[PDB]
Amino acid sequence: LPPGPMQTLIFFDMEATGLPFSQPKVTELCLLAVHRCALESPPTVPPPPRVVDKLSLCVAPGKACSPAASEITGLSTAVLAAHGRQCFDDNLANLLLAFLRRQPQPWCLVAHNGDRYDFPLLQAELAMLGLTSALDGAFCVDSITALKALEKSYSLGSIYTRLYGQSPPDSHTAEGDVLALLSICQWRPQALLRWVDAHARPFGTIRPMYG
Amino acid sequence: LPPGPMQTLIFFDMEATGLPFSQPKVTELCLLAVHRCALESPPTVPPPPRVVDKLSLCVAPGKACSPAASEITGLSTAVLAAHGRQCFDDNLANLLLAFLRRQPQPWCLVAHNGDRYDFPLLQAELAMLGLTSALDGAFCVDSITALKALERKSYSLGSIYTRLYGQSPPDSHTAEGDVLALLSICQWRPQALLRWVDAHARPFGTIRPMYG
Ligand SMILES: CC(C)C[C@H](C(=O)NCc1ccc(Cl)c(Cl)c1)N1CC[C@@H](CCc2ccccc2)N2C[C@H](N)C[C@H]2C1=O
Ligand SMILES: CC(C)C[C@H](C(=O)NCc1ccc(Cl)c(Cl)c1)N1CC[C@@H](CCc2ccccc2)N2C[C@H](N)C[C@H]2C1=O
Ligand SMILES: [K+]
Ligand SMILES: [K+]
Repeated sequence: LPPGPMQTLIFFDMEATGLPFSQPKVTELCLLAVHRCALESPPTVPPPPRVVDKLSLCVAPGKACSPAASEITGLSTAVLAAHGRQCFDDNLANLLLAFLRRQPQPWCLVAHNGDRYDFPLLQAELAMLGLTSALDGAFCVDSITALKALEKSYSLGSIYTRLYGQSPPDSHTAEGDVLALLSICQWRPQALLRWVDAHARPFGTIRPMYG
Repeated sequence: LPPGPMQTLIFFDMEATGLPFSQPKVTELCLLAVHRCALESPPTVPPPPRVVDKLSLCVAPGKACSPAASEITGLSTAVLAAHGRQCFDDNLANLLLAFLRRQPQPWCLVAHNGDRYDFPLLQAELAMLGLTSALDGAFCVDSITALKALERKSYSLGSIYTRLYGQSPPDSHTAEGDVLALLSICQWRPQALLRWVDAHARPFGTIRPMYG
């Protein structure tokens, strides 16, 4: 029954129409799959590993983004429609599973403040498609829980500024935040990995944000 | 029968075990889908569009990479195995089609020197899975042919970039670094590039497999 060491860490981030109290919809997602050997056996800001699998997608949310969401993320439902983006459908979930199936198991999703935002919204989106157990293979970790354990604001920018004395590029974009998260997790890569291996939680224990 | 204007330009690049004369196998691929409005209505080097779909994957090739291929791409079959990479299989073909199905049609693949490398290698890999017609719906353009026509001299990705932005592009000879540099080059005269693509896009079914 216990999984043993996580073989892949899938660094994850999403943008939405708003915050959880508004019942948000995904507008953007980024998945960055990194094998555990890139963290246990790595070769001021560490370079990302040469071998990674990346997936960044924009999603039509079916409703307006709050004006706050648009200012911070640079996305709006109207601009997403101008770009011919499709909604969060069966093909999108099939795409996500196909990408994850290319990674050796056990898989662990890693998201900054993932337990309150990215993980329940991903669960809510899948549940709305009648696929409530689609990603139940996966494990998940909140990198805030992880980085507090390894050591005040625990925001992505604050943690980044304290370790590498600079602001990260392309902030508040799903891909930019995933790349910033990776660099933060590469600060003490063996320590971060041991914690993940011991505290990875089954994705099925994540309740959907709504519905 | 006329497809009309291309709605998406999918900037494409691949790394392989070696050059065509060795019957190579894909080791890495990058797809960057840009809606046509990003080039027809844009807002030194131009920034990439805010809204893009990107897929970058590494692939277990089934055989050794040539020492030349490893020196240039930074990839080897042993290192791909240590990172637990899967081969080009049915799941990889469904992943590519699901990614392309998120893009409005007509789709057009854009690869630098694509006719000789990227496009026949992709057809060869799809044919080896018994999926010869999998991407017949798509169109393709070789950006070397497009940029020669736009400038009408070395026409390598590096040389074009240096002639346009007076600097060398970062992460050269990685599928993503090269897709991004090509995107920058195509954003130089985006309206003229888009007008040419619309007039000379060719159906992907006209691309024969490199081998097989
Ligand atoms: C106390 C702060 C520091 C919370 C911070 C935040 O408010 N930042 C500004 C902002 C960004 C985007 C939008 Cl849209 C807005 Cl309005 C405001 N947040 C919430 C937003 C979500 C992104 C949107 C979202 C909402 C619900 C579910 C999934 C995703 N991020 C994802 C990250 N991994 C963890 C979280 C975060 O840091
Ligand atoms: C005459 C020159 C200028 C060709 C140039 C080249 O020799 N560069 C060095 C090199 C890179 C990688 C490897 Cl592996 C080696 Cl050994 C050598 N090439 C071929 C390599 C392929 C990359 C691998 C490949 C091989 C067969 C089919 C698909 C892809 N590229 C992809 C690009 N879109 C167009 C082409 C390119 O410019
Ligand atoms: K974010
Ligand atoms: K290349």
